[PDB]
Amino acid sequence: GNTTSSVILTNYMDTQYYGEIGIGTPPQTFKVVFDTGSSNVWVPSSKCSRLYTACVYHKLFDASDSSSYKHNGTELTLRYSTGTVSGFLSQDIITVGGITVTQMFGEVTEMPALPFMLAEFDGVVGMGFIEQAIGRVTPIFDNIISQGVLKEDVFSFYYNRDSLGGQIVLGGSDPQHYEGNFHYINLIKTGVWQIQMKGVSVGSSTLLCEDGCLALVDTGASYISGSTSSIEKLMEALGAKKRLFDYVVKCNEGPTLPDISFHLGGKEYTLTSADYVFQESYSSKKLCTLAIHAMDIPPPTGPTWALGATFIRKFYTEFDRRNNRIGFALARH
Ligand SMILES: O=C(C1=C(c2ccc(CCCOc3cc(F)ccc3Br)cc2)CCNC1)N(Cc1ccccc1Cl)C1CC1
Ligand SMILES: *[C@H]1O[C@H](CO)[C@@H](O)[C@H](O)[C@H]1NC(C)=O
Repeated sequence: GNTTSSVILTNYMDTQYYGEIGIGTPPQTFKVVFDTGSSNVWVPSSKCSRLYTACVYHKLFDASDSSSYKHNGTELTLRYSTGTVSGFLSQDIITVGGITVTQMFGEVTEMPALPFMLAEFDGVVGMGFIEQAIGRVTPIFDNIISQGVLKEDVFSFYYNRDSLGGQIVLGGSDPQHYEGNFHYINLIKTGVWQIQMKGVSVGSSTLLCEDGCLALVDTGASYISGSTSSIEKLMEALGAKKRLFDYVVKCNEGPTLPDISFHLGGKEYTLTSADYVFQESYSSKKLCTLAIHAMDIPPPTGPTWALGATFIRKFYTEFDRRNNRIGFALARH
């Protein structure tokens, strides 16, 4: 085939990037994060009690309004950090840009109020592999590959600062949003969008990951994350102060913070202070949050760093299923 499909994304506060899909006949539309760090499609169910704040303010999929729905009903569960997300399996037609695919997805009937009530999007489209799919449910991109319509079996992400919030392209990349050529790194193994990282540097010197470490390239994560211990070290080197849920610096010190570099494949990928400090002020009397957090990701996938939107904003990213690799290029804004 010779198809590419693009979907325009909205940038909410540099932490959530989401675009529209349609499910059912007629289509019920949902704003969703396209997430390389998971493998299932989830939308809230019309069966979610209105006594869940995580459902009350989002769009709900109603199977009773869709002529193309096919019942399944298998329970599926995710033991998330703040509580259980559970729902049940359903099948319907899903449109993503130009593409229409028959897809099995989860209808959520309960999920914790935090963090999900603070999502400006309604659902999640996992762009990961079947190896990590709850219930081994065939992921959406697997089903699109099977249609044999895509120009290439890749998909690409542009995240803007904050005007276009971002863009996902299915079947290729959009050269309007990057400069030069991609540089590629092979997946450690098929099944996870995760690559080797060869070190993390502050200024000119390698501080961390000296012996090597893992990097999950996670389009659904807001931040760059590392293990509690790695991040403690990094923040020490930055002179950043720990809070209960983030790290901060005195706002005036923000622009003088050193570059942080991630050695991936044959290249160093450098973020300057402007790429990782939320410069909400320049005052010595105010504290500024960093777009780098600690997260201890458990096995099998962790422990690992995760390169989320903080990283992807700077580096346009292509996820290549044909060749089991990830490519980066400098984004154009
Ligand atoms: O944290 C994540 C990430 C992952 C994830 C977390 C939870 C799930 C369970 C399904 C959650 O389903 C929903 C979540 C909503 F916010 C609103 C409606 C629904 Br339905 C699936 C994936 C997997 C790994 N990659 C990031 N979020 C939540 C999130 C991310 C970024 C900002 C806010 C929030 Cl709540 C998913 C990707 C969007
Ligand atoms: C939902 O139901 C079955 C359980 O019997 C499950 O194996 C499968 O993934 C779903 N059905 C189809 C048709 O794929």
